[PDB]
Amino acid sequence: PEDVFSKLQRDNLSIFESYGTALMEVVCRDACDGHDIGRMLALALLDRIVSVDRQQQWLLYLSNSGYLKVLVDSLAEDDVVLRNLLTPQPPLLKALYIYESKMAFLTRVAKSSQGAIELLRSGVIVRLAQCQVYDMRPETDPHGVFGMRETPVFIPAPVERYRQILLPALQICQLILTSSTAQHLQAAGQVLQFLVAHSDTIQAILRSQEGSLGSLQELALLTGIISKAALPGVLNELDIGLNDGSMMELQGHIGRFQRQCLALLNRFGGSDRLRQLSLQDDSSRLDGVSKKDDMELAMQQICSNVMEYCQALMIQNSPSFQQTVCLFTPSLKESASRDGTRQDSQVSILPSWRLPSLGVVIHLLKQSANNFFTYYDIHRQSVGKLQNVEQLPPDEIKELCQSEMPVGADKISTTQKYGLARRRLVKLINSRAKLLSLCSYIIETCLYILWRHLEYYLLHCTTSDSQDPVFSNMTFGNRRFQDTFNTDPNMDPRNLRQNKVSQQDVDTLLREGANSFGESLQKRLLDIESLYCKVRSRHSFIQALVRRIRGLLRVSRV
Amino acid sequence: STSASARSMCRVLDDLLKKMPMLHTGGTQTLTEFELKWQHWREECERHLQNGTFSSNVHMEAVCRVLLGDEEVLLEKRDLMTTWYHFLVSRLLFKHPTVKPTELHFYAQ
Repeated sequence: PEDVFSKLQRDNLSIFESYGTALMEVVCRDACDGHDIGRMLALALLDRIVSVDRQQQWLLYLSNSGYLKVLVDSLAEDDVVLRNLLTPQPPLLKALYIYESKMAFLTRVAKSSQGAIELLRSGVIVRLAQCQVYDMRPETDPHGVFGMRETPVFIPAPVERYRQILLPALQICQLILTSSTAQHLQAAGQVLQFLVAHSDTIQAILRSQEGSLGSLQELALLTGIISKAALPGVLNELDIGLNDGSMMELQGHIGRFQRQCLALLNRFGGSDRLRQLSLQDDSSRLDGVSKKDDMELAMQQICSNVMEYCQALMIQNSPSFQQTVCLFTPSLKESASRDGTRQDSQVSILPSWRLPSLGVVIHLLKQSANNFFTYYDIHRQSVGKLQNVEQLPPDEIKELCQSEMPVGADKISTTQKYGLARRRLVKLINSRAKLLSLCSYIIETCLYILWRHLEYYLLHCTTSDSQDPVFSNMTFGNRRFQDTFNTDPNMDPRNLRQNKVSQQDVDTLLREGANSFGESLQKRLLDIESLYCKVRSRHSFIQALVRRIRGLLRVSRV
Repeated sequence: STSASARSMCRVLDDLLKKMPMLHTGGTQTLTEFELKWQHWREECERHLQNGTFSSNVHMEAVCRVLLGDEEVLLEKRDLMTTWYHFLVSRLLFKHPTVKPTELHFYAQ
């Protein structure tokens, strides 16, 4: 039976509909032209009404009356004011809260397939690509490790204000790519133009060595935009009359974003994850527990999005089974060297120009399979605590309360303590449920990519030592090129085709593949499918890929 | 249709004019993707001129030099434009198709 809240929401919507265009006009005008606080509340009201409007009447009015275009066009005026907020002594944060309310409302409109189309028609991505505030990334001063300025708790740091500006723009871009399934190429093309307009800032995010929660959220959103926007088919069907020079620059930026996204798998898909999570346990025991769960979620989301990108690149470049793009080198050695407890080898920073090894995919698969059981047990314990909250020890209720309210948890009523404890348990359950879904998706996608690379290297790769020396002499002879000139303009950029794989590399891949994908990992992967995939309608995909990979690794080449 | 000797050159010039990148007021194309296509098209025009493709017809050669934004040939065609602001817009079309509002005064002057 229809829940009482859904009945009341429908009946409330019918009352909004009875006041018609007069109410719509007042709220839309106050959202565009009102005073600072009035604009913020009118935009929050529009976010709420459009969230319940199943018939999209308010969205149709906002588009047809041009208010949606005025709200988008005013982002260029906000840019001038938002730049002034990045100064060490900002003016009043009023423009930031108006921008947040505006971007939250546009993000809400972008959740419907129709609203994403109307936002692309109003030019939202084009106006975002014109805003210079995104290029004003504050330099993180590394010398603040020497103490004694109590930063006054009331003004967010310039880096945090920059994130309050950038994260909503990235969220809209990611949402438009997710909701626009019928116009995916035009949406992807405009979002690519935004990524190219701010390409230095985007490369700075992708290169960031910081382990802060904010830098991980920037990386998680940006990798999820690149995974959806940077599709090879978007460049060939953009009938936008770009001169040949501008297409070469566009391909150049995409090829850099690609290499940098793949380099993130080496950082977050490996042993360095455990060291980044441990180096922050020492500086504050009371504020650290919530930030750890969200950092862990953001790191898993980065790995998921880069694996989604690898999957999408393999699906689109394969109209035929013989033409697989090889994203990973045929080495598994990296998976075997990282199981050892040796803490003291100096960082071989692999340069961002080397392709990751297939060993990284197997290590990520093993790690995601282990983390799945840990998240499953914590999720089950947290659900049991939520059912029995009134039976919890007062010390556990205090720990749950202090995590949502650091100041003053001792002055609140017992009823308020149980309410804070329930909220923390629900956040914990939902965060762990998302980690379980990400681990399942990473496992599925790692198995797919591993299967496709083993299929290519074991069945389709021509080795550099097969056939044969017959005829032609000619001699001579050493020396030196310095200098000089001339044009031939036929550099077709299809030259990613020369990784000379040796027969020794393939034989090592077969032997290391059988050892690294052993019966213990295969059993755990089948146990995960039995615990998780029974309840969500994808029966047998993990079992099918495990059988195919087991097939390929048992083929002795005849 | 009339000139059998000019027909090969007319086909090259028709193809250059047909392939010319145009901006559209509702395209998903970025200004950078447009600039790259426009540069590649301009290199195709320049290659045809350097190869002497039009050397038997001064008028087709002049039209190809106009497509390259040749300022001497644009000024030789002053009488067809009649105004300096038509000359400005022709220069912007063939040299600076991605011109910004902030740069207009410099090009106008």
